[PDB]
Amino acid sequence: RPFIAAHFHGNTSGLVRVSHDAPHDVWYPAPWTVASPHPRPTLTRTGHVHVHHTGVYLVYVQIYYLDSHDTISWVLHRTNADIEGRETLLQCAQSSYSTEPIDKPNSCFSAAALFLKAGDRLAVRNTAGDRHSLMQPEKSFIGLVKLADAEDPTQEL
Amino acid sequence: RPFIAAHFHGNTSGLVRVSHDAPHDVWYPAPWTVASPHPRPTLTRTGHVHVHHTGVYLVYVQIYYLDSHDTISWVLHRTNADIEGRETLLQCAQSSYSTEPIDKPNSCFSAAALFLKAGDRLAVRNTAGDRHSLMQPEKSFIGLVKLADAEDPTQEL
Amino acid sequence: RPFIAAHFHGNTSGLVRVSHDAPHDVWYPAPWTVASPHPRPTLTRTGHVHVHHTGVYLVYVQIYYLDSHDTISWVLHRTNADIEGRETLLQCAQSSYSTEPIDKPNSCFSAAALFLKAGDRLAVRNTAGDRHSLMQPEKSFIGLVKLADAEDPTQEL
Repeated sequence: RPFIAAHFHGNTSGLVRVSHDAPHDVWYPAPWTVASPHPRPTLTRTGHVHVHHTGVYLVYVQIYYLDSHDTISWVLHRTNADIEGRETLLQCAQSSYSTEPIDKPNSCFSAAALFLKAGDRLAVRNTAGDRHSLMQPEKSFIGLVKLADAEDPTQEL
Repeated sequence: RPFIAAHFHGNTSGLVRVSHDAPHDVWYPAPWTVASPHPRPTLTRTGHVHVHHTGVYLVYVQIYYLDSHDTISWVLHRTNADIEGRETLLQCAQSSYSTEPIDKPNSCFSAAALFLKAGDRLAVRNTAGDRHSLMQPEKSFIGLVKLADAEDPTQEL
Repeated sequence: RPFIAAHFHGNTSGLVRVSHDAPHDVWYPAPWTVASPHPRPTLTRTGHVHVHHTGVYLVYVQIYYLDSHDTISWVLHRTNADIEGRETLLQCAQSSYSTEPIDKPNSCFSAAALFLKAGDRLAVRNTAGDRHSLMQPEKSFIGLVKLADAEDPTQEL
């Protein structure tokens, strides 16, 4: 049974400013992913995760913010040659009120079983412009594990 | 190998007020769950997840709050014809102090490998009365994936 | 197929003060883990999870803090006879500013697909001294599920 899976983590080879509408792109495959003998999702030079096999995947994302804004939030965007624009599959948010801009650490994690198609690209974007995150391997990452085969469950109208 | 798994996400077809002790009930199966050819957990009209196969499951829950209370928290309640009342399997909490009631977004995620019996019902309740959450598919959801067969690991005394 | 997996949860048989640099050690296997007929990770008397089989694991941790500090954070430490000191595999953080020390609940969850070797020990430590957490089964836990075989993906230089 092939292990169609990959883990990519932050690697600045760690504070990174992410501009409005830019995807997080300081990802790098973990060693077990680099060494994996299995067909698997891959990482593009733009920071997108490139899915090569259709199925239901467990997808998980963590962004570790070190930021002074009251609200930090990310979205997982899915693109594909067969759809116009982006689809938002997952969202995480953390928020607290402060009167002054104090930098503070907050990791925002989410995960779900998601249907993904061969040819999909996945990117993580912040929902609002200019947030700072720590791109260190234990702090920020995106990974996915194929759980089952599946036909496309949606059709056009 | 059957994929005994399901994902249900928020769908108001998105802000919902959840009354004290009421379960979150604006769930709907994701398309891959609707289309799944496999035996799987199902969703009742009360919002409970109905487990049909005994085993160890990965269970995950996210509630996306948009609320002005200082503390937001949910509990995962397990019921079954063979037990009196509810069992709390999982709990999530987020809290910060503010002097005035400012609405702010906070997603509360948790997951674990849990033993579930055929006939179990699972519901998510807030721990305190009247919190508002965003019931949109990318923001709030509950899913489970059977990982292994298992006999009942507890017995009565 | 063996289910090489275990779940350990907080059990004070629930507020616990964890001293600086001490590992969380009020863990206990969940009933399905106690009853599992499979080879699996085990729990040491020091609170470390003892890995017995090399592979890629889904590892997840939740610490439920009930604490008055502005920042709460934990790290997952990996040790092994073949490495000097500790490796940090995973980190979670939550932070908000308050002018006075008000106790408040915050669960800090993270998970990832991690390469683990037979003989590894895993411990959860707080990053800063003296935080209080609730060691109740639904609130705080550490679990892992082996997903695939894997050779050691790193070599010395």
